[PDB]
Amino acid sequence: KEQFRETDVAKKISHICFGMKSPEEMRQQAHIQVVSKNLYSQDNQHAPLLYGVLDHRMGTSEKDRPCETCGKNLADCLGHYGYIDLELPCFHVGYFRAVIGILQMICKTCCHIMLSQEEKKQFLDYLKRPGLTYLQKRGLKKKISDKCRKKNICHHCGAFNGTVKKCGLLKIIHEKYKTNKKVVDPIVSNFLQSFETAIEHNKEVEPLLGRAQENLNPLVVLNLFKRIPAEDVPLLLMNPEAGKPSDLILTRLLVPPLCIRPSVVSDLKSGTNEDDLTMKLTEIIFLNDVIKKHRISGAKTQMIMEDWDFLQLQCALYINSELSGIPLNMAPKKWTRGFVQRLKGKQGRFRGNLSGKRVDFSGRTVISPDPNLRIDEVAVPVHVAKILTFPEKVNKANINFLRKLVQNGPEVHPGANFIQQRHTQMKRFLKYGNREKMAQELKYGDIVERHLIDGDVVLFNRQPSLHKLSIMAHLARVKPHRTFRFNECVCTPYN
Amino acid sequence: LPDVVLKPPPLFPDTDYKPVPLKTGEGEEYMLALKQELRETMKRMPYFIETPEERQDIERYSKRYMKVYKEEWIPDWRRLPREMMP
Amino acid sequence: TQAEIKLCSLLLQEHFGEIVEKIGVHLIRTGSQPLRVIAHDTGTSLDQVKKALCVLVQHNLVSYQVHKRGVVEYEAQCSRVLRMLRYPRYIYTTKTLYSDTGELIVEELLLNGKLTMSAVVKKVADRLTETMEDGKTMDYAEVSNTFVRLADTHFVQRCPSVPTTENSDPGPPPPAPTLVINEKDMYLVPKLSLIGKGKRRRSSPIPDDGIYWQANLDRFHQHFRDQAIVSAVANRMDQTSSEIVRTMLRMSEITTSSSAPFTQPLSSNEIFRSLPVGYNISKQVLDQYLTLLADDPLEFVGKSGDSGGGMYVINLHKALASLATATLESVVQERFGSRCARIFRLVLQKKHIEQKQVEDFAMIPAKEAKDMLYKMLSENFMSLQEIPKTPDHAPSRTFYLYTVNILSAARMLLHRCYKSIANLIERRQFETKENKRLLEKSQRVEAIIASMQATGAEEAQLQEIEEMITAPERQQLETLKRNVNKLDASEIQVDETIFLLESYIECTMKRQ
Amino acid sequence: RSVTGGAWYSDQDFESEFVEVLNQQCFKFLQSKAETARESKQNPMIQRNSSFASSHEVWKYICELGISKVELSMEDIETILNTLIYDGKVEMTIIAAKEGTVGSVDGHMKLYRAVNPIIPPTGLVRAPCGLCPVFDDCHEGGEISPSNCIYMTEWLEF
Amino acid sequence: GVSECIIMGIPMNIGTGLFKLLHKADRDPNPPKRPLIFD
Amino acid sequence: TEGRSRDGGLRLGEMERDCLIGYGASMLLLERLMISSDAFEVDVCGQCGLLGYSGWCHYCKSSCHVSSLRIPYACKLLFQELQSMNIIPRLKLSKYN
RNA sequence: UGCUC
DNA sequence: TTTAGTATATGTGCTGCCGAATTGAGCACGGTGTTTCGTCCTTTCCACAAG
DNA sequence: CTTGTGGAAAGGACGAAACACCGTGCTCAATTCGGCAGCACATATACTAAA
Ligand SMILES: Nc1nc2c(ncn2[C@@H]2O[C@H](COP(=O)(O)OP(=O)(O)OP(=O)(O)O)[C@@H](O)[C@H]2O)c(=O)[nH]1
Ligand SMILES: Nc1ncnc2c1ncn2[C@@H]1O[C@H](COP(=O)(O)OP(=O)(O)OP(=O)(O)O)C[C@H]1O
Ligand code: SF4
Ligand SMILES: [Zn+2]
Ligand SMILES: [Zn+2]
Ligand SMILES: [Zn+2]
Repeated sequence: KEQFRETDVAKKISHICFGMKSPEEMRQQAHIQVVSKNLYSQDNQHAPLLYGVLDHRMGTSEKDRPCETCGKNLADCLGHYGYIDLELPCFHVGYFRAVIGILQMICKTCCHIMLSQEEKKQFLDYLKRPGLTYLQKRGLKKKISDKCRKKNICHHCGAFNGTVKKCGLLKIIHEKYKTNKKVVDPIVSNFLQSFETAIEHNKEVEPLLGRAQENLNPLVVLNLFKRIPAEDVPLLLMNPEAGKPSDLILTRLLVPPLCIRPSVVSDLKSGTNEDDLTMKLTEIIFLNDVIKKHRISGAKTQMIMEDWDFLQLQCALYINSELSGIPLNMAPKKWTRGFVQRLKGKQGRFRGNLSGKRVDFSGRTVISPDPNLRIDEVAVPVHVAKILTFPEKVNKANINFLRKLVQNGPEVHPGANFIQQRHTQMKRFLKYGNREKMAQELKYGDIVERHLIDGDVVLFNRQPSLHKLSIMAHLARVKPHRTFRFNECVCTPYN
Repeated sequence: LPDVVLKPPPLFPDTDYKPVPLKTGEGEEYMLALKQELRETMKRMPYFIETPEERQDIERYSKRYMKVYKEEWIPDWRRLPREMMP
Repeated sequence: TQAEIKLCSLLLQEHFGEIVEKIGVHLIRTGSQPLRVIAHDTGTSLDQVKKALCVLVQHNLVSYQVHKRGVVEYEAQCSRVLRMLRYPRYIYTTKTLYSDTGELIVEELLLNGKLTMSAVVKKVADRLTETMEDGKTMDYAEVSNTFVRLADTHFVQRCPSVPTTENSDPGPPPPAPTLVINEKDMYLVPKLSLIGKGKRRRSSPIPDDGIYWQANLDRFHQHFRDQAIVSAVANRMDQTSSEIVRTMLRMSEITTSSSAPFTQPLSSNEIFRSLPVGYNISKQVLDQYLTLLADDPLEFVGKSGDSGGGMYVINLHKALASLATATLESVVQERFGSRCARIFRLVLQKKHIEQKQVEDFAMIPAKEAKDMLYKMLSENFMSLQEIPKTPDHAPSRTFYLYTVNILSAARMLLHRCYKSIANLIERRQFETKENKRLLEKSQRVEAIIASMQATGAEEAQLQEIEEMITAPERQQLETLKRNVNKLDASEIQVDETIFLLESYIECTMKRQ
Repeated sequence: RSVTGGAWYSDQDFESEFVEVLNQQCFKFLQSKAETARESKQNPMIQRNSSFASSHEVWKYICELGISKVELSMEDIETILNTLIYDGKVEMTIIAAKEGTVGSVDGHMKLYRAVNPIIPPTGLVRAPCGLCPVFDDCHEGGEISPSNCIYMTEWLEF
Repeated sequence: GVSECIIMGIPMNIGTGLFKLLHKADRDPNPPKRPLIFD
Repeated sequence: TEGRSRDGGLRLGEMERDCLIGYGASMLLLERLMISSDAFEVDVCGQCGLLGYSGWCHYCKSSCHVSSLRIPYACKLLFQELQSMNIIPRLKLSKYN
């Protein structure tokens, strides 16, 4: 007849497992594909385009236009992500250092880690110990990277592995064909002589034949990471369940919901205020479209690589808008807010919205002396007392007091402002309707937002806090004036 | 400038090149038949260990009639270490 | 190696089961680990872990090694799990080169992994007694003859033999016997005088105990390489050169190992006297063939000496490189057309070349050659040199040269083949699962006939089988059958390309 | 000829059909020559020498055909044969010859012969997975899955 | 830690949240079990 | 909001949080920074650890392992932004007992 | 930016 | 064969070009918002020739 | 003094391109301070050569 399913469980988060998502997981998580670079339609309504940026299927940012995925308003909409496909892969600025580290760890020919069987067994035994901490993991990573950089030849395939370093910005160079002062090897000689046709057709290749090392573009790096044996992934100190080496090179971009990208419709002019992330995503889509157009029309390789580097730089700015190796000709004109900038800083999420955040049911007022009050008592004005309300639950003890408070109404100081019934959570304003009928129908368990009366514990603080005594819980006493008064003997703690 | 696209590209874009047909001959067909025979015969082999069924509802007189019987190979414990003896 | 792990998981699930394929994938992903930690990480009972390890080491898929404190660590061989897919090709080649007796011998060796000569010959006799009828019995004499003939040809090899416990450290038994390999008795068959006759499945102390045999996959790989080189040289020049190189490789098989840049040089006189008499060929004709093969721009053979008349040597690494280049150009042609293949061969012959030079040497109009070049770049078929004028590496002041790296391209193509076979196996399993209801229906309606075939077999049960609703579903059954057949054929044929790429990647490494 | 004109360019328009016809005719001629050399079976060296075709010979042959009105020089046919070589269908060899009916290169002569490919099409191309353009986005559980693949569906239906 | 407890919106382990409180309800641990007649 | 002209509320800065920690009032700090400021109820999937909506996980296309959870809205915004940065926080829920 | 403390 | 010289080989040790931090808040306000450079379409108004 | 058929111009959308007309072009560093990566470069160890 009816199936047993639990309504709600008191679930408590145990721990947060950080990791990475592969392009397939990004596609699976996303709901729609954003391919249109424009924001609104051509009509005068300026409605958001479909399958484009600012689409309402990825959440909502306006109180009037609800979400298309879930039929809820802005207050109840959590938001949905989208996935944008890139024509050419790009290095992840966040994991770029990790990419370089991995490339230095593994071979560039067979994709195996530069470690002997004995060293592999030693590291596996040292890592299998329980209670491995973050510091120990980083130390083991450092040691393994050092011991891998010590070697220069591969024990699995025998291919030579030179130094891998960073050149320019978001470009990696592997010195495979390094200059050998002693007797040169056959491989480097073959590589140098293979430029016969290039020198014949372009003499400028011969003087610049040197310094011609391997350039590990995102394509080759991704192809190498896709063929890394899973046995060596643990040796890279990267959790296999968290992510894979192929996930460091991003091929899809996760456009966030509209809850993170608030849009203000400024009807006073022919424009709207949008965040920087929207413009960055629009520019990325435009660059992808331009790259596709040049590929179809058969453009030159120089401008193709220029567009690829520009796309990489724009993606890096979208991730971290404050870099140092940005060329001057490629330097941004204005300043944009990236995710890194929104996270770090004094106004960031950690310091501005998690560690310290603004709250309601609070006030700020000037102070004045009043020695006629106890040290544990503080004076509150009637005006502020009528605004800061306290939710008292109707019980068998204070039933008549709450009845009288409701009968008084929001006008008289001793009273309440709103009533929340026990059965239904629909609040009722006491300024309208017959307050006597509401007082006569006060059931046990209801919530009454009573005014701040005498005896209520209230926190009193001075914004500049040096020690814990700068904020103390006192007993509130209502007074007809408009200032917070307290015993002057308590001035020394607050300073 | 590149034109704007209203709908996303198809999930499976069409290609004008088709896969080359498979090689034909008695050898390929014989290899296919032998691979099918191996698939059919290697599942019933004792080496193919199946998931041990559990949570029997009840015991019945027909148990002895429906009891699955199959010969079990005896591993050579001389070559195998001692940690794998039952 | 995620695609490799997926393929190994699929093969172990389709061949052995579920509780064992998990242990196999865990061993392949984590490598060597003791038994207790494996059982802890897997999350299953200890007896199941023991059974999985035993059934895996029986097929020579995993090995056990001793370490400090006498602990035993089990390491899986992903290469062997990949070669497992080549069993049909092994059976086909051993049936082509030998009789059905050797076919059944190799089949039993591959299905059981490790067995003694007596057991395998008994099984072969029991299975062949069903092939023939009329009371004819199968004797062990011819079976042992075929077994020793396969042995002396290095097709079947004795497994590592446990050393004698009494002579080697008599006393406390170690946790592991530490099996060692001996090259003296590697291909020496035991003298078994006992004979017998196979039974016809009526259903109504060991002299060779401890001597286990297995299939030498290295010999099969060498034979496949030889056949591929022979087919290539036959398609290139003629079948006469193919026969010549086949004879040369047959002569070189014994006097060479499985990995060497060059084989032992042969002289013209020995190749002439060893060639089959079926060809009316003289000494001067053989000399002309050898000297024109030595001048081939592909370098299949080489002179490498003048003593003893015509002294020549075969280039194996160069032949494998040529075969890999052929495979790569063929896949490029079949994936992007003939013009893209032309551009690919152009940029391959010319070690370094630019867009304008490619357009000048290929005679392909603009807006099309660059498109194919960028398409190949997006698929990792080639890498750019990007010789910079200044260390800034700015695109506007640098040259971009196209260059095809055969090693990286071959590795990428091998990964693509692995993932393709994985997807084909997944599709076959999906088609089998989604239609398992009709499969069981057909099995039941056909077992209605398979039962009481002769005893109490009335004719009134033949006109009611097709009366059911299975008749219109026979079309779907045939569609599923042909789809599975084609998928299996494709999986088997991709194995040839996988073997070519694996041999090319193996013969180019030093393992220093 | 480099900055303007050319035997292939006609009114600033590349003639793809012209080069295609040239390639087809040259390949047919070389294949017929190789077939005649194989059928002669007089001697392997003589067979290879007869299957060989010099640039001047094929050039005079094309001139005798007269497919187009524009005059085709010897180097033009040489470039056509080089493009054919890049197609993996013919083979060229440089032999030493002081002077003869060609007299193009000093002491060297290029001989072209039709040669069969090294190996037939591989097994990877015979599967839809090897020729898939969205092969990168393949995944077990997702929108693009081998179970609900359209390429393999049409390939098995065919 | 405390910072993560504050971020995730859960009571920190330090302070009043180090221990747990139990209710002194009228109960009977391990109540009598009804006997099984058929088994 | 921030300003009085904008009808903004007071800010419990980092120093106020430090004072409340020094006092040890865990429930008061929770009520201030979680309940009365940015309280919200999200839906988390116990299988993949991602955030769902209306008791449904679009990632796994299931709703049996989805459970409600109280959280500050700023923390959910941080999780979403990190998921946008490819830094996926996987939440492994469990019973409060 | 100006301030308030 | 052995002591002395040459080379390599890595280690280690001193710089110099990077990236990151710099009190808590409260309160007012004035600015300005992405655009803009050139081309085309449309609409309007007025140089003369006409009543 | 009213009028009109045809003409010019001015204003407002609109699309190619990239917020600077041309291609230049500067200054200052805001103060530590803990990483680092290069180079360099040193010293000794090992191996080859002369006696
Ligand atoms: N009148 C006024 N001037 C300001 C304000 N904020 C900044 N300024 C002026 O602008 C300069 C500093 O700019 P910032 O405060 O960094 O501007 P911003 O915070 O980047 O701008 P938003 O990110 O849009 O808030 C100072 O010299 C101030 O004089 C403000 O709220 N009102
Ligand atoms: N930048 C600030 N940070 C923290 N508190 C501040 C700041 N500016 C002012 N205050 C508050 O004001 C008080 C400073 O007053 P104080 O310096 O002690 O007297 P004063 O301003 O020197 O007066 P006299 O000049 O001595 O008459 C203490 C502090 O709580
Ligand atoms: S869509 Fe199907 S046929 Fe195509 S690559 Fe993916 S699994 Fe293979
Ligand atoms: Zn929504
Ligand atoms: Zn290697
Ligand atoms: Zn889920």
